[PDB]
Amino acid sequence: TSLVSAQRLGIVAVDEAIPLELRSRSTEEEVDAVILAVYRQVLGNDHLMSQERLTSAESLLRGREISVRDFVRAVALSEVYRQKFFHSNPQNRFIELNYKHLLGRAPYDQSEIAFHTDLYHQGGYEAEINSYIDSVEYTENFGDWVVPYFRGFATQRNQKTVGFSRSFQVYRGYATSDRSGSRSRLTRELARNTASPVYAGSTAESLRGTSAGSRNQMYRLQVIQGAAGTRVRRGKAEYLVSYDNLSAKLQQINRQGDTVTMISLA
Amino acid sequence: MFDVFTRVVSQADARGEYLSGSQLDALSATVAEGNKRIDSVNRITGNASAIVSNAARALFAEQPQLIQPGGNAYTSRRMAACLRDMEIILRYVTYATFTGDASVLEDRCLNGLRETYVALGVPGASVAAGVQKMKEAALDIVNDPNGITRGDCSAIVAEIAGYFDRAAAAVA
Amino acid sequence: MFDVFTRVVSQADARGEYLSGSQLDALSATVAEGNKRIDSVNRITGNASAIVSNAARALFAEQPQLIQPGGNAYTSRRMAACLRDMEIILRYVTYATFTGDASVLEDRCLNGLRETYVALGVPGASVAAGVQKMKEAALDIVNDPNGITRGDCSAIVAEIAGYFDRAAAAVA
Amino acid sequence: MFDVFTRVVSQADARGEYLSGSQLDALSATVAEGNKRIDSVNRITGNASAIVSNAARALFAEQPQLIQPGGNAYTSRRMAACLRDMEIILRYVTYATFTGDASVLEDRCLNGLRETYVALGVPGASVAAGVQKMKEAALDIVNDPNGITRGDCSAIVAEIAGYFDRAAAAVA
Amino acid sequence: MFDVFTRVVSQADARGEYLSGSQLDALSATVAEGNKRIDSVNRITGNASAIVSNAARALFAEQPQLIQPGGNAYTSRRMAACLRDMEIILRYVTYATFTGDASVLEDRCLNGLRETYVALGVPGASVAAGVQKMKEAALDIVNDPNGITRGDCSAIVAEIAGYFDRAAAAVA
Amino acid sequence: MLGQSSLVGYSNTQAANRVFVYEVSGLRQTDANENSAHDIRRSGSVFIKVPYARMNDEMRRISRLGGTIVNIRPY
Amino acid sequence: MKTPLTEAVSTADSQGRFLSSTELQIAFGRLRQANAGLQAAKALTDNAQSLVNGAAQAVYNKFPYTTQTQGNNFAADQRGKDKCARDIGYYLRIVTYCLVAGGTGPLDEYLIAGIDEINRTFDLSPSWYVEALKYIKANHGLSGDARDEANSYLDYAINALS
Amino acid sequence: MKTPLTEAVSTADSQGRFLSSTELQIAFGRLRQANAGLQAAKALTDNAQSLVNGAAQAVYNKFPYTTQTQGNNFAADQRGKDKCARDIGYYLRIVTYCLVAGGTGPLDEYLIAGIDEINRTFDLSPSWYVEALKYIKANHGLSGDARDEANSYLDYAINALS
Amino acid sequence: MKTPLTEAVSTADSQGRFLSSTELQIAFGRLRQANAGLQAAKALTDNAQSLVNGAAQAVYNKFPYTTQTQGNNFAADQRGKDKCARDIGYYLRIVTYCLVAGGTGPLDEYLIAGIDEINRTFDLSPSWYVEALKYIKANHGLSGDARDEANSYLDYAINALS
Ligand SMILES: *[C@@H](C)[C@H]1/C(=C/c2[nH]c(/C=C3N=C(/C=C4\NC(=O)C(CC)=C4C)C(C)=C\3CCC(=O)O)c(CCC(=O)O)c2C)NC(=O)[C@@H]1C
Ligand SMILES: *[C@H](C)[C@H]1/C(=C/c2[nH]c(/C=C3N=C(/C=C4\NC(=O)C(CC)=C4C)C(C)=C\3CCC(=O)O)c(CCC(=O)O)c2C)NC(=O)[C@@H]1C
Ligand SMILES: *[C@H](C)[C@H]1/C(=C/c2[nH]c(/C=C3N=C(/C=C4\NC(=O)C(CC)=C4C)C(C)=C\3CCC(=O)O)c(CCC(=O)O)c2C)NC(=O)[C@@H]1C
Ligand SMILES: *[C@H](C)[C@H]1/C(=C/c2[nH]c(/C=C3N=C(/C=C4\NC(=O)C(CC)=C4C)C(C)=C\3CCC(=O)O)c(CCC(=O)O)c2C)NC(=O)[C@@H]1C
Ligand SMILES: *[C@H](C)[C@H]1/C(=C/c2[nH]c(/C=C3N=C(/C=C4\NC(=O)C(CC)=C4C)C(C)=C\3CCC(=O)O)c(CCC(=O)O)c2C)NC(=O)[C@@H]1C
Ligand SMILES: *[C@H](C)[C@H]1/C(=C/c2[nH]c(/C=C3N=C(/C=C4\NC(=O)C(CC)=C4C)C(C)=C\3CCC(=O)O)c(CCC(=O)O)c2C)NC(=O)[C@@H]1C
Ligand SMILES: *[C@H](C)[C@H]1/C(=C/c2[nH]c(/C=C3N=C(/C=C4\NC(=O)C(CC)=C4C)C(C)=C\3CCC(=O)O)c(CCC(=O)O)c2C)NC(=O)[C@@H]1C
Ligand SMILES: *[C@H](C)[C@H]1/C(=C/c2[nH]c(/C=C3N=C(/C=C4\NC(=O)C(CC)=C4C)C(C)=C\3CCC(=O)O)c(CCC(=O)O)c2C)NC(=O)[C@@H]1C
Ligand SMILES: *[C@H](C)[C@H]1/C(=C/c2[nH]c(/C=C3N=C(/C=C4\NC(=O)C(CC)=C4C)C(C)=C\3CCC(=O)O)c(CCC(=O)O)c2C)NC(=O)[C@@H]1C
Ligand SMILES: *[C@H](C)[C@H]1/C(=C/c2[nH]c(/C=C3N=C(/C=C4\NC(=O)C(CC)=C4C)C(C)=C\3CCC(=O)O)c(CCC(=O)O)c2C)NC(=O)[C@@H]1C
Ligand SMILES: *[C@H](C)[C@H]1/C(=C/c2[nH]c(/C=C3N=C(/C=C4\NC(=O)C(CC)=C4C)C(C)=C\3CCC(=O)O)c(CCC(=O)O)c2C)NC(=O)[C@@H]1C
Ligand SMILES: *[C@H](C)[C@H]1/C(=C/c2[nH]c(/C=C3N=C(/C=C4\NC(=O)C(CC)=C4C)C(C)=C\3CCC(=O)O)c(CCC(=O)O)c2C)NC(=O)[C@@H]1C
Repeated sequence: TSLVSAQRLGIVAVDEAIPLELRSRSTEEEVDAVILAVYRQVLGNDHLMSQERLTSAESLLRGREISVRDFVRAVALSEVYRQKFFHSNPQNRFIELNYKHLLGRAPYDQSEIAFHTDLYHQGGYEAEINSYIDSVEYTENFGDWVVPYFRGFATQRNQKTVGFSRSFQVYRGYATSDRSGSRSRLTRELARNTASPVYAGSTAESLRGTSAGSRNQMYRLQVIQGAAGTRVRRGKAEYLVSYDNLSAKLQQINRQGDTVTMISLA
Repeated sequence: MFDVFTRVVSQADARGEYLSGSQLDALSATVAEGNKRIDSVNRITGNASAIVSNAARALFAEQPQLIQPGGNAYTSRRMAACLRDMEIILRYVTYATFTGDASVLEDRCLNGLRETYVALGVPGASVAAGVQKMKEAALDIVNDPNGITRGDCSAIVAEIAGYFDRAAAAVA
Repeated sequence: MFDVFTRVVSQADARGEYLSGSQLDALSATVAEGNKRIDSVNRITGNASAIVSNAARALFAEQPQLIQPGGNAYTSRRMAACLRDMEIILRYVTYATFTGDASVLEDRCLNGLRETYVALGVPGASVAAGVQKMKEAALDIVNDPNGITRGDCSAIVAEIAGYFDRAAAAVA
Repeated sequence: MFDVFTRVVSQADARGEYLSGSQLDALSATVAEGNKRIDSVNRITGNASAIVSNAARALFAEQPQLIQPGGNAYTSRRMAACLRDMEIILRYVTYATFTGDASVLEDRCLNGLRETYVALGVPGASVAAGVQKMKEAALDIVNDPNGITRGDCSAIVAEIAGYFDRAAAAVA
Repeated sequence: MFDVFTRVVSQADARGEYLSGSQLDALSATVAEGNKRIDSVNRITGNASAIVSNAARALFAEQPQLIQPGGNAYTSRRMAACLRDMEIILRYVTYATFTGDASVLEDRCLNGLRETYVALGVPGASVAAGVQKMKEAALDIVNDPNGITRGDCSAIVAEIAGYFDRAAAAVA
Repeated sequence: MLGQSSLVGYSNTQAANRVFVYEVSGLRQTDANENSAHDIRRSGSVFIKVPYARMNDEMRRISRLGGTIVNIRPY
Repeated sequence: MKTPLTEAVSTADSQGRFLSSTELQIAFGRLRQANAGLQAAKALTDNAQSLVNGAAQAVYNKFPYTTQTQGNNFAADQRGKDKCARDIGYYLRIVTYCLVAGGTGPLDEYLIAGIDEINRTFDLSPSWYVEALKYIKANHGLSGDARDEANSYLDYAINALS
Repeated sequence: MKTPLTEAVSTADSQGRFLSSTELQIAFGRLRQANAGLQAAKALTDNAQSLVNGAAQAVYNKFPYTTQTQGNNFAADQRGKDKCARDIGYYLRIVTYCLVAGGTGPLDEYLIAGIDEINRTFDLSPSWYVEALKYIKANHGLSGDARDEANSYLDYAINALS
Repeated sequence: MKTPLTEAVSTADSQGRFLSSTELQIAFGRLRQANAGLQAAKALTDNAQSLVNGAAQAVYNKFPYTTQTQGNNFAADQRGKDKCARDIGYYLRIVTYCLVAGGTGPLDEYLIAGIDEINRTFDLSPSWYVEALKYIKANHGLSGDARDEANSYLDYAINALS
């Protein structure tokens, strides 16, 4: 996005990122950069140990035996990708990680969760992974030679608006990674076809003045509430409380049976 | 909120200019329509309980899954909440008719209602169906030619229908 | 890709030897010529749209069969692709002038271009004629004496002409 | 891809000419024959499974070496691939019938199919035999006079036969 | 991929016949040699780095032109690639020994290696010599009677020698 | 000519353990790839190594993009 | 090219599906529109020269500076007038193609795609072509479905230009 | 290679852009540094043999065990000393290449990439070459811009080794 | 946005590398250019109003129709003239920003990206702004490196417009 929203949302680096294309007759440093970019983006910005590198796959990329898309497929199908994204993750978290790593976006619909779940159940992890890489979306966005990059913060054709908001649920910052078993943040949002407020970068913080407590810290409690007291006017509720009253807010939320969806520092 | 006069006033103040002759004449036309507007508000208010109860009965007859055990209108608390929601929609529609502007209905009743219904599992489409039933009953009440000074109420009926359709769209 | 320094560096590493004094002195004369190289690059870049559009206009005035219906430059998509190709060739020629080596022009632009144009039915001879027109415009823009520190720029002009003829030979 | 209309359009654009009166009248006769074309497409897609299954069974009956162990149609995976190809050829023939042009069939189904079968060891001659069995079954289905407004459908049947022979000649 | 069992399974399925008594007895004899095969695989794996490094050092001791500047093994990246390739060939030889069948080594490492090395300018003869040195080191290490149950490992050593021959003949 | 090790995946099946070389020509700007973020660099003969299990997808892609499959070679 | 028949087949093919009743309804709509589209094209091509000349004259009248300003992009001389008449004829012919085909496919394939780089590169203002297309709208004399479809194509070109 | 002109062209080409004032400033910085780099390379070349022998001797002094421990990776015999001197000459020659090219491109291309697999495989300690490069940086005797560039390349190699 | 320092850092970061002598040479080129760029920005700022007014008048002179044809996109009335002067001032101010920043980054971020569909939607002819930029080129009265850099930005805008 433009700078004025970019600094607020903490997505400046994504906006200024330039797609990396492996051209013909590329030098050694260009193949090195492509391999590094693929490892960074497909493995979700983990510190990749040299013992986890795909030496044969990157040799085939180096000798121009395979394309960038093929190397991306090899990294995605590799046991390293399985270990850190599949074997200890729920299926819905796993496929949103696949959407982030392979297509550079957040899931748009619950039907996309129904797809890749049935696809896994029929054809295994390999068929499920190949669905993303062989998709029309991957072809039109990246082709055979462009390293996949995150696209959820930019307006795409055939995109739902919610994706942009949901993008902030799968991209938590430039210095973040998809390393830690974890549950998807988008489960209820996808199932009920909703959107959640974006609290990313500096958007989550709120004014304090003298209303914050001793340590000048406010907390935002996003809860789902119903009538169990006073009249409830909305199903969604947001409470801004100081640290000193946080426990009290939690307990009164708890004794009314309201479910806490998110708690963040504001 | 706004009424019919203050909406035009707020637009003029943002533009920082006096209301033109055309805007003053349009508000005069609204003033001429005012007696029929009060009539429509009074007729809907006078038949509010019947409108809500009849629409709810029709809705539950055509959507039995609402009242079957496990349905979102099953149990007494949820049935009371459903009847309360129908009454609230009707009341804020009457508010919008009275003011001549849709701000009260939107700001105080419709805004956030869809997310409330989705968050608690209330089927918004069924609420929309109940709103259409209340719409048809209320418009029959307003257009009743018995016991009233005969005149053309098509404009106010269309405005009320628009408020009802805004409610039915907002819920689903 | 290589530049002017890395070309001799790669040759020396393959031979396994330190650059000789003569090679270092030649790279010093290149450093001395670097200011005129930057001026040539800047002048071609600043008139790139004019060069491409005027050369294209000349290439369609004579050789009108390109823009006749059924011709390869007919329809907006193909015409835009042709203009883009001329701009791409000019841009890579500026890249080669900037680096002082033609490796960028060969590896990134001219590699497979003849096979491409053959597989599309693009008349590569006409592309070569357009490249010659861009060459003549670019050379007379580079050799413009006004608004610049006077000096002999014959060597850099010969290098730019060599890059342009190299592109024209590749497409022909 | 081209339909019956866009094919003439593309030829006219290549020539820089408006469609002549004769071409417009020919495309008018084509529109006049559109109901029969739609009904033939519907008849084939309504009996697609029977066409594919009967053609495959007849093919294995007269070419038992396909289904013997070691044959290309042996094992469940290869049999499913064989039936899948049968169905794909039938579907793209229906596409060609629907559009009125063979562009979809040549560009999306027969593009590289012969050397696909060559590189896999698939006996493309037997594929052509199966395609002829589909052809006779589908032409009998299209020409069935029961339960339909009677008329002469010889032209559309000849076009469908031409699409089938196209596919069979491509795979042979 | 094939192992010693699935290979004969594939021939029998192609012929559509059950495995005869002779084939089952041969497989039983293979099973009786399984402990020796596992020992050979383990010994090569436990000495893989030593085998590759000693063979590479000997391969550069003779044939010095590989490591002189301009040679194929010169520069760190190409030396690392050479070492990597020797280790990869040894790893696939161990895979072939483990499975009892040469399919993994042929399909994943050997087939197409001579053409890749020719199109890179890699000397096939020198890498074949390196494969021979890895052969001799690995065969000495496997045929080490210390610290293991005594027996006749001639058959497994012959199989390993055949795999090493395959990779030397396929790479040259 | 390499690649088989990484192209075939992990089906392990004999049917998937085959790769093929596609020769494609005439990859131009069509209405099908109007919104392609990347640009076509070559329209002449390009060679794509496709495993068996993806041969259905790739040729469709080729057939969708106007590319002409001129030859397919066993690897 | 985008047309009801080709679009229906492409949608069915992307899903790997046979042509269902939905595709048949698409073909039925194409048949319902095709005759009127063909007569629209026939009427436009019979009066093509006068329409193109009048559109060029209208562009010259609304933008008189194109008649007297010296420049490669202007119609001051005969060469510029021929280029302008040729461009307007291209627009009219491709619109007739769209009427024949039943979709904006010929316009997208032949004219719309890349027209921005052409108008910018050769310094041709799209407002001139907008006025030419408006003249064609106001003087094609079509009625009914032929008018509706022809004007849909002409406004498609205008919206693409503006 | 990682040189300023090639990097400038690479980043401009990755965006499909003509060279702008940013790339021209990159070339100006390259021109400002290039002559100093050329005299740095000449001085290193003229004193290459003595620098290589002194660095090898310095390694033998700091690590005396390499002088008298038997093994292929050690310089106990004449062959080990020849290999060590050849390696140090490689380091110095590629540093001169970096000075000529104006970037760490030659070091990355020829020496840095894959050096640690080599050192692990042939059981060669990178500390030997680090102290040798330290000797080169201490005794090459350059000044100013030439010294700063040469020290940057030697420190780049040292940091890669450690 | 595109400046020598930020792109050097972004290219180095995408490669996971420290800043090497290449990026240092980039900074040296930026320092060599920066004083001239700053004094060009000062000279353009002081004479900004005269340059903007003269550029608007030059556009009106070469395109007289813009001064008497009624319409939202023209400058026949005071509102159009105010919009036109504001646009030309936007161009001049962003060019001064580019001179300060040392690259076309301000032009790309603020003006160049999305200028074409703006010019298209509001029916604004890019040739008008090209003539304004040509007047600014001919009347800024700069010399040496300041002129060269400023003209590079002005004709970068011209090339983007044409
Ligand atoms: C459409 C809404 C129907 C309709 C309305 C209508 N009403 C009037 C006029 C009047 N109605 C009132 C109302 C009230 N007087 C009271 O004391 C109260 C209770 C507090 C109410 C609600 C009044 C005062 C008038 C004016 C005097 C009169 O009765 O005539 C009209 C006449 C026009 C006017 O606007 O004054 C009309 C048309 N008529 C229909 O036919 C619709 C079914
Ligand atoms: C114009 C009336 C107002 C305005 C608009 C504005 N919007 C954005 C950015 C985005 N707009 C969207 C919306 C969509 N994208 C889609 O694909 C769809 C359809 C499914 C919608 C509705 C999105 C997602 C973005 C962000 C991503 C992107 O910009 O591509 C901006 C830019 C904000 C920035 O800082 O860059 C603007 C300016 N702004 C106003 O002031 C008007 C009132
Ligand atoms: C060392 C001083 C302390 C420490 C560190 C530690 N960090 C991680 C994991 C990660 N570190 C990062 C940080 C970055 N990655 C980037 O790309 C950027 C640049 C913008 C930054 C700053 C990330 C994202 C991770 C996530 C995991 C990953 O592998 O990348 C770990 C690993 C934790 C684990 O393995 O579970 C550790 C150990 N730990 C200490 O005890 C020191 C105080
Ligand atoms: C060492 C004994 C000889 C030698 C080797 C050498 N090889 C290459 C380059 C490649 N080697 C391969 C082979 C494979 N890669 C794999 O993943 C597998 C398993 C499927 C194999 C068999 C490939 C593909 C390449 C190219 C890619 C790459 O360079 O890594 C080189 C480098 C060649 C170059 O850099 O141009 C070298 C040096 N060289 C000798 O002199 C020895 C005889
Ligand atoms: C009846 C047609 C449908 C139905 C209704 C239903 N609604 C709720 C719960 C709530 N309804 C609201 C709405 C409002 N409250 C307000 O104060 C306002 C006006 C300012 C509105 C519009 C809210 C906020 C809730 C939640 C709090 C509450 O429970 O009162 C329920 C209860 C759901 C539950 O299980 O808690 C129900 C049953 N249900 C149907 O099935 C009908 C289609
Ligand atoms: C113009 C002077 C002549 C002309 C040109 C023309 N070219 C194409 C199509 C392509 N041109 C290229 C070339 C490149 N693309 C790049 O990215 C680069 C760098 C590697 C180059 C050199 C390519 C690949 C194509 C095809 C794909 C694409 O268009 O992007 C066309 C279009 C052909 C068609 O049928 O679409 C045309 C018209 N034609 C003439 O008549 C002039 C003589
Ligand atoms: C059946 C009548 C005959 C037969 C068929 C057979 N075909 C294959 C394999 C493939 N067939 C195709 C063709 C297509 N795939 C598509 O998606 C389309 C439309 C674009 C077509 C036309 C392809 C590409 C393959 C290979 C890829 C794949 O199967 O997924 C086989 C399998 C061959 C094998 O050994 O694996 C078979 C058996 N075989 C006969 O014997 C019959 C005469
Ligand atoms: C030709 C091979 C056979 C044949 C065809 C035939 N059909 C018609 C006319 C019509 N057929 C239809 C078709 C459909 N109506 C639907 O609702 C659907 C399902 C979505 C379909 C497929 C229609 C609409 C017509 C026109 C109305 C009518 O029923 O008459 C004709 C008559 C001529 C014409 O083209 O209209 C003919 C000849 N008749 C045969 O004998 C062949 C076996
Ligand atoms: C007429 C409305 C105004 C006008 C016309 C004019 N046009 C050009 C040049 C070109 N026009 C086109 C347009 C097309 N060619 C196509 O293939 C199609 C799509 C099928 C279109 C719409 C093109 C491509 C050019 C440039 C190449 C060529 O000359 O053919 C000129 C000449 C401009 C120049 O620089 O030579 C002119 C004069 N100008 C006016 O003043 C009229 C108001
Ligand atoms: C000297 C500081 C110490 C030392 C050196 C020593 N090195 C080797 C062997 C090799 N050195 C290299 C290094 C390179 N080759 C290149 O092409 C480049 C880049 C241009 C470099 C840096 C390599 C690859 C080898 C192994 C292959 C070869 O023999 O050339 C040895 C011999 C190791 C062996 O097993 O024979 C030695 C002795 N030894 C000392 O004791 C010094 C302290
Ligand atoms: C002056 C050369 C000619 C002219 C000008 C004119 N421009 C507009 C309208 C707009 N100008 C812009 C441009 C920008 N906005 C920005 O933020 C920047 C980047 C920093 C630029 C370059 C825009 C966006 C508009 C439209 C919105 C707005 O009005 O501000 C108009 C008015 C058009 C309208 O319909 O309102 C005019 C008159 N007119 C002439 O005749 C001159 C030859
Ligand atoms: C050669 C084709 C033509 C020519 C060129 C020429 N230029 C110089 C000297 C300089 N040119 C520059 C360039 C720039 N300074 C900037 O700020 C910008 C934008 C980034 C540019 C492009 C500089 C810095 C110099 C040095 C100082 C000076 O102003 O002179 C020369 C002189 C010799 C030299 O190599 O420096 C020459 C010859 N002169 C002609 O007559 C040709 C037409």
